Amino acid sequence: PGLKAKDLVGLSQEDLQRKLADLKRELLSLRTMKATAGPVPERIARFRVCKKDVARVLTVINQKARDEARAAFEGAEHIPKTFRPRLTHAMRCQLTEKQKRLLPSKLMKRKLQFPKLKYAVK
Amino acid sequence: TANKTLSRKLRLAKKTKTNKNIPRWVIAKDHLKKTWNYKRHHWRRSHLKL
Amino acid sequence: RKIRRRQTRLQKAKAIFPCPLQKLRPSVTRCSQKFNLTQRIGRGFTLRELQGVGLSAGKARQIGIAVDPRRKNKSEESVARNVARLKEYLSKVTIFSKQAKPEEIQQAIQHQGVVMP
Amino acid sequence: SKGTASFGKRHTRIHGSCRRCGKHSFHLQKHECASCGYPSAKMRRYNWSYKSLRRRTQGTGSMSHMRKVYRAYNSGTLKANARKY
Amino acid sequence: MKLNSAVTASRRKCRKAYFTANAETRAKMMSSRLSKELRAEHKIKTMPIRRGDIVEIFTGGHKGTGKVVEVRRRDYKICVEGINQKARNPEAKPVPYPIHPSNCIIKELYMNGSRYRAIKRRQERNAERLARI
RNA sequence: GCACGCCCCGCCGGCGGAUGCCUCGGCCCGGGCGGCGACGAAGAGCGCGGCGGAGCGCGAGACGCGGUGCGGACCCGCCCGCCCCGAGAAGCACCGAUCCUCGAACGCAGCGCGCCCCGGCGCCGCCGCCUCGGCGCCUGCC
RNA sequence: GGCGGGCCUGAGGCGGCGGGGGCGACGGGCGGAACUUAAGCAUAUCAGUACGCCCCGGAGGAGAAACCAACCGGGAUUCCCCGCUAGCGGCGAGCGACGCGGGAGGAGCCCGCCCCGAAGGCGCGCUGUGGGGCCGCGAGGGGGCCCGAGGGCCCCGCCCGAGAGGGUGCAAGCCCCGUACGGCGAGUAGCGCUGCUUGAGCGUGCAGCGCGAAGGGAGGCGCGGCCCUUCCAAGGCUAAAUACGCCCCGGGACCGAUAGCGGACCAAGUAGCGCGAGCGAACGGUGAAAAGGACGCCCUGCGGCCGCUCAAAAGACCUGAACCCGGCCGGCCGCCGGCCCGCCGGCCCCGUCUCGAAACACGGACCGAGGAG
RNA sequence: GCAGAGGCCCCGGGGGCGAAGGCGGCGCGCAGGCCCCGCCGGACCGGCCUCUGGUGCAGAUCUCGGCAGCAGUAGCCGCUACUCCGCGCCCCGGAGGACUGAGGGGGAGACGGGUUCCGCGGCGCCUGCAUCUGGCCGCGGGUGACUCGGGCCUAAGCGGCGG
Repeated sequence: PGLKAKDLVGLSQEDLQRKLADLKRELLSLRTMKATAGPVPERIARFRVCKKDVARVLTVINQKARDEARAAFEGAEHIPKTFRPRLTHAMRCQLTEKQKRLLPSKLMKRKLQFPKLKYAVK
Repeated sequence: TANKTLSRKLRLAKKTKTNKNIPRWVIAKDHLKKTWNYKRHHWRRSHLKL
Repeated sequence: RKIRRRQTRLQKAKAIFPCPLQKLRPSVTRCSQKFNLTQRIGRGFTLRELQGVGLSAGKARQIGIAVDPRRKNKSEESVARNVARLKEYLSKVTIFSKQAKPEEIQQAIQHQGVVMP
Repeated sequence: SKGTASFGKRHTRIHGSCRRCGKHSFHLQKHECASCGYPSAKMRRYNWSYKSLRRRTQGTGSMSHMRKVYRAYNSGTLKANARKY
Repeated sequence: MKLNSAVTASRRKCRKAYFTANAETRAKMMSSRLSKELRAEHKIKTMPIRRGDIVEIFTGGHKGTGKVVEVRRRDYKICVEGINQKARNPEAKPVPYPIHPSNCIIKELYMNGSRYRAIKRRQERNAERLARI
């Protein structure tokens, strides 16, 4: 396996950018070694692992950034569209249940006047 | 053709890259039995983009 | 289709257990000379018929009685027969209050089919 | 003269690759995709050839977004809808 | 008869499900009866076969007792140590004769730790059933 | 005459793919569903696997990455990577991200060129807002 | 005159929010054929259809009577059953509703006007805001014979709330998976003329233009009068029953690889073809297990021979037909009849239209599959 | 006679002690056809009654697939042409003899193709004879710009414009 994501989460974003630079330079030298050693393939099971490793550092760097930014715009009108509830285009363009069930004042009085009654006939 | 466009050069490039036989190891891994790319093309007989 | 329509009726019956599925509808002489003597269910009781049983349009709708204000009574006999239907239904119907005691609602028994056919 | 000799004078590309549909159907003089319909906003879809509709239609490609959304509605999108509503 | 309509009796659907089953389904289908002693100790009739489980073949030719060196989930077959195709050349290294796991009884089980947890789960669900629900 | 060509007393060999038998596929008929998109759809092009052509699946975090709950030994070749009351293979279900170019396709073209601060830069509505035009209707001052 | 201010119209920029495009069905709105039928062909029919365009939604549209009727009357809409005839039509070919009656399903309302006015959704607004599914266990079979292998036989058992089904080396309730049993109201109405449309006929619905009300509309033959019965157009909302592809699930007196989708084949709308719109294939099956061919003999080598694995080569593959062809053996020969069997006798090439075909009439090299009440 | 459906086939129809199919030979039926035996084959198959139909082929310039006789036949007739020797191929090298003959069978661009380019190996395919050849097959490479061309300008034209 490679770098465990949980260990990376504990690191600060400065520590993680340093780790990412080291992993991208490592990938560059593995690509160099794969090109230079053209006649015989060596499997290079460090190459595959460090490709995944770079992704697992990038996932932790985005997760920390999205969570931090989300709290800057938490409880604010007009948050960025990335931080908006996912829904769908139709749902995001639809009346809320309160607005669907809004009744005119005279109709509302009539509903209250005559409540629904449980009744049984025999 | 010597004065090629970039877009055209890149579409033609993929055709050369994908004009490859099935790797022998892939036939062993997949137990393919049939052994020919078929999508392979020959410059004289093929009419790419025609 | 028969199974699907039945399932819909069974779910609706469960939603309002004590309340019967069908509203009380009036006895109407079938239209034309051909069907004059025979009677059939109509849309709703006229306001005059619901003035004879002493009800109001809103009150009748709560006891599950369909009301039609378009329906004009025509003959005096029509008012009397339908007023009698309302009197029979009002005695038959039982209105549960106190929010909902589970036992009284459980023993209510759903009516099935047209009420007062 | 009408055929073989005149076929010898064929050395030009009447059509080119379409940006929208990537077929050799963009006319280079008139600038219109015979199949894609580009430069039009709407796609060229005609009900006389149902075979043409079947060759390029929803589901021929990956349908990467729609597949995701359909599964989510069958999972936890419906709940997020009720929470918003 | 089958009263749940959702289960399919259609030969085509059932054959397809066997051929295309997921690896977790494949592993459950690849199960073998536990020996009398194992049934008494683990209180379960059969277990999914793994590697390291000594099995006795009780059915067709190539009947023998051995550990399972390999499991071919794609072929729904297992390889039992000792059970091999006859070799034309004594020098040639033996090729295993694949055995369906239904054709074997598990004399000994590789206990592991997850296997203790999975036997326990089945034993507890089996007991709720044996209490007549 | 013989050979040839016919016929076939049989006996074999060829060439073809018929006939049977099956069959992870069709085809009808019911249910269920009705869930796309400027928060970038459908579609398209180029990529991406240690060995990798096609198909699938992804998108420069690429034949995937994370989180949780399952599962519990494999991983179609060669590898190497696991292996173990947890240490975690295949598999499974959600959920969170990433997401090149084109495309309703959005600075302008379609692969070439700008403007501008550092946010960016398409169009049409709607509602406010700010700036200001009119010898439209007048008004006040000096 | 010149400047400031309001109001009224516009202009640029910013912010928030919406719009656009996709889907071979169902749905709404439009534009709109022709082949065809009429044994010709103009009206008609096809058909208020194909196709083109535009627009939604899970349904849509429709919808709470300016309704139907003529009664010992009903009562929004949609959908189903029945009447399929009332009518229409070169009254020709054809075409064509509806009200009753039986059902499914049921549910009602609002605005303008009108009164009060800013009490309001308050930068607006007095040209009137506001009120009146997941998860889970899961029963019971041995012995002999024999087989490459039982899931075969032959004796005996057992479990069935489970003898649906699939797999497993030959036909398995008991070998495996599962199955049965669980749990969490005005440019309007109308009218005049015109075009389109309907079954609607001196006008069914619509529309252009001209003219245009007030108590008005309808009652299936126009006009003028008088009644009568029934309703309120020129504004808006509305669930339910109803329709239906993609996809998902289940089933079938369905098809079985020239069939069934064009497409069962690890890569089909693929390979390939056409400048393009577009067109568009073929291709299933070794075996239980790859055990996919030991060894020796030879060959310059290629390759051959022995045999090997297997139950069997079943050797790039199941069975392996016909046509067609090579070896070897037997004859000299078409069909029908007679006989020991190569002689005698008879015999034109079928299908087909046709008065009449062996026809110098037409179709047919051959064989297999498919092929038409 | 064919294909499916509902029953039956007295201990619950016939089957790896050999199903269907194929091939040769009987027998039975006026005949459609059926039945048996041997051989190949290798897993399914019927008789009877009731039911259902995409139910029986010699023709259709029938569809699709194979394939015969013609037949080792017609042909392999342009662009002057090859020969000797050597690992000796139409490869290659040397030597003779030629030819295209500077609007070249010469050397380069535009377009169109799209790797055909080059080196190494190879002949299973193709090179209508052959191949040790090659544009063929496999493998590994290959196109470097301030000054050349695009880009840029406008032409014929085309798109855009409150509307």
